Amino acid sequence: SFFFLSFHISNLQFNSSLEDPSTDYYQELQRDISEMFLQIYKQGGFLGLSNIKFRPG
Amino acid sequence: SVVVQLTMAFREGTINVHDVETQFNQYKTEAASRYNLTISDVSVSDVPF
Repeated sequence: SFFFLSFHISNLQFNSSLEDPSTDYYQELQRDISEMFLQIYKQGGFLGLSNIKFRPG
Repeated sequence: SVVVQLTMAFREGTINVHDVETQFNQYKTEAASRYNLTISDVSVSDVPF
């Protein structure tokens, strides 16, 4: 099955870098959050997650 | 704050939206200690694709 998930990271500022998928900071945050998800769901059932969308909150 | 939105894929089976959300919310304390991410406002839904 597929599941959409939205959450807030309350201790990071949204900034112009996170508006631009090509920046080092955007790519680093997307990578690190993706890694985190693989750790949360460290089972054979979890295949992966999509590209991440960042929005100002 | 930074809002994060994504979709997850699980192999067909018994895993449901409650399973997914509970596992994520239970990880909040580890997200803070391990990733220094303070996670809130968790919203999970079934989607067709």
